[PDB]
Amino acid sequence: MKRLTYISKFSRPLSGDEIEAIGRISSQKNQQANVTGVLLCLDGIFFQILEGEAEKIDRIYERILADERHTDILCLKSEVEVQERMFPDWSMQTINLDENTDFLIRPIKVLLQTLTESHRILEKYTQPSIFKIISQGTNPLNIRPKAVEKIVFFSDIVSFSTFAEKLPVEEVVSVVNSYFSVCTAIITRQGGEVTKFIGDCVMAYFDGDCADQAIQASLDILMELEILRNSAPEGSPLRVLYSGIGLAKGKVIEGNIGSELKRDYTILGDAVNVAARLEALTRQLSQALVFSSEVKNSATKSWNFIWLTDSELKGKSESIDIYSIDNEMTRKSSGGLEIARNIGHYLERV
Amino acid sequence: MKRLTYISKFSRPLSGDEIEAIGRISSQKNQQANVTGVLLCLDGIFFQILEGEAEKIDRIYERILADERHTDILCLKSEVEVQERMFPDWSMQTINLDENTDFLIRPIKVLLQTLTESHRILEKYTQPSIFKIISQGTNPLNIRPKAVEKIVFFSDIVSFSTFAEKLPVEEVVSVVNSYFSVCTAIITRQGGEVTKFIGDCVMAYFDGDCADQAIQASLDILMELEILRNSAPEGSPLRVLYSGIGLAKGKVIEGNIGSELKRDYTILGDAVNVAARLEALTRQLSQALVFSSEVKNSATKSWNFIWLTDSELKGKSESIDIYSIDNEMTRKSSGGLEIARNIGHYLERV
Ligand SMILES: Cc1cc2nc3c(=O)[nH]c(=O)nc-3n(C[C@H](O)[C@H](O)[C@H](O)COP(=O)(O)O)c2cc1C
Ligand SMILES: Cc1cc2nc3c(=O)[nH]c(=O)nc-3n(C[C@H](O)[C@H](O)[C@H](O)COP(=O)(O)O)c2cc1C
Repeated sequence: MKRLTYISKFSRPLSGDEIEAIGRISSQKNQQANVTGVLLCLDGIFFQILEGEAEKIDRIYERILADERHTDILCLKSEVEVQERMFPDWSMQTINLDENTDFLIRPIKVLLQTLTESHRILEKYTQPSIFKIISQGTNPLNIRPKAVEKIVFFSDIVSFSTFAEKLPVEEVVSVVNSYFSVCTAIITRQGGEVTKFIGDCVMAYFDGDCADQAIQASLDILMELEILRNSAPEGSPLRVLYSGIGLAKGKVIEGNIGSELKRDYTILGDAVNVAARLEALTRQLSQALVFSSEVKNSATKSWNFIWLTDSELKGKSESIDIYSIDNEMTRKSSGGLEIARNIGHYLERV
Repeated sequence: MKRLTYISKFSRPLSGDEIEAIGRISSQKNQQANVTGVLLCLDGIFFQILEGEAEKIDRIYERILADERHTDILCLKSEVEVQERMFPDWSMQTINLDENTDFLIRPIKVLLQTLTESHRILEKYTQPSIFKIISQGTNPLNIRPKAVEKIVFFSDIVSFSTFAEKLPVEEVVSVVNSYFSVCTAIITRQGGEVTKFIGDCVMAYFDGDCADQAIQASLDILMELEILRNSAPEGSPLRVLYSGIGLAKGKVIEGNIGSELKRDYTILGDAVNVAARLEALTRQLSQALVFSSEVKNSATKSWNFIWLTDSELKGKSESIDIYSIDNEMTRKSSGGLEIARNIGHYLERV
């Protein structure tokens, strides 16, 4: 069996009437599916626990997920090896704690609410990989480190120091956050994971066999930034926001890395260094996207690869052959590196 | 008034008897101080809410903090402008939910527990700065970005690539985590903040007027690693664990930086780049600790500064004068960079 626990926020106000109706109808379909559980509500927050066959639960939650009456849906716990149910008598019991006024339920009310709003704060500071792991039914703290092949992605803002010199601090942060939101959205939809931000740089990774997705994500980021630049208001700093991107492939260690009190679930490896160093060369090479021979050969799609150079760095005392893709978008983005060499004037008249 | 909410874990088993005794005696002192609230317990977890004068509350919580019967104490919320109390009739009401068996309290029990263990997971993945901010009575998500002077700290493991090449993945992660735990402990006690790990590198910062603390932290890290090396088992990879450290000083932006769904509270600025580039030069300069002219002059203590070189990088088209400190510990640590050039043999026979 599978028991699932999630929380969510009302998309819009709901009345006790509407709440019960959701419950009453939940209880119905749940009876029909031998799934049981409890649904609570407290000041515009839903808490629900469901249990039943993995097959069934997954489909219910697929509908619950697509329901527009709540949002910010977060699975706190997925137990995918349950052999006994916790709420056998309740197909779907509803407990509206707002309406409740009981002696002991009152202090617990103020507790749940404080606990929930604190959890919601921590969520905003938490790697996306962690919640994914949790929803796969795994406690991320118990994952042991492993060697794995990854494609590593590194990208940063071209001439970022000029932004930081010229703009008000609120503007600088707005620009970086816009950049990060664009990269993160595209990378995530393409099956990758954004694992760290450092300065104005994004570090991300894809499964080792997913070079075509790494490359497509990268091209989509360039395309999206192009839309963002040419759609931005007159005088906006966004009109001169350009990216450089570097991709590398290698065996890295994945796992919980950090101090006692603070860890990240992330990767450690030479491919990370190589990706970052490739990305640094975007300027010298006048190419907005640059990647290693290994990424190129590992890709299966018929991209228009162009060989750029043979270069060195580090370490293994070896020269690495460096590629890009030749198309209208990469040419426009690569011309963008030139444009971004002199944006100080533009930026200081905002 | 000030209302405080925290959670904590039993250090060791406590009985309902012991729990009530804590309550009964809490209620007493709380009556004597016009402070009110509620204390709940549920499967080895304490939840407490206290309210009263900031003066009083802070001292109670100072004792609660120093009490060995619970641990992992975490303030979820501090409201430092309260004008009305939530539990006027209760100097300290105790609600043992373990003992409770009420109809509605049961599903709420399983909820609190799930919510709490999920929060505890997120805590391990959360920057230390966030909890500090929360305990200062501030929602970190509402902090606006600001320009501030900081001393930036950057450090990494010397010849880390050799560790990763030669050791089992569990060993590699153990070594990095030991390193990170040493740096984090010392930096935090010296008033600094560890804000990011990237690869085997630590990035941290101190208030702009705290150069002497940045420098002392750095020297303490070197000393601690020396203890760690010479105390390590025979054949241990820890025996050849050495660090390089770079410090820079500058105006940076502090604030919430990231994508929509994932941000860090951290800093953005040229001083970050300079610190990282100084640290990279530790190898070339054969000095384990290197810092900028600005850090040197900003320090007030009578350190034994040694001038090292005049070097360049980036950007502002300027040469920066680079310093270290000459004493037995930095000499031993700097010889350590040489030792660490050839640890492949040692490491592969573990
Ligand atoms: C808080 C909340 C809890 C819900 N719980 C359930 C549930 O337990 N089971 C269920 O089938 N639908 C539940 N739903 C609603 C589903 O998203 C969806 O409306 C319904 O299951 C689909 O019905 P259909 O057969 O018309 O597609 C819930 C909705 C909300 C807002
Ligand atoms: C869960 C828990 C809750 C506590 N709550 C209070 C409290 O509300 N007020 C208080 O004075 N001490 C509280 N204490 C205990 C204090 O840490 C400490 O034992 C006591 O306040 C100091 O008493 P003293 O005057 O002998 O130093 C609590 C301890 C625990 C474990």
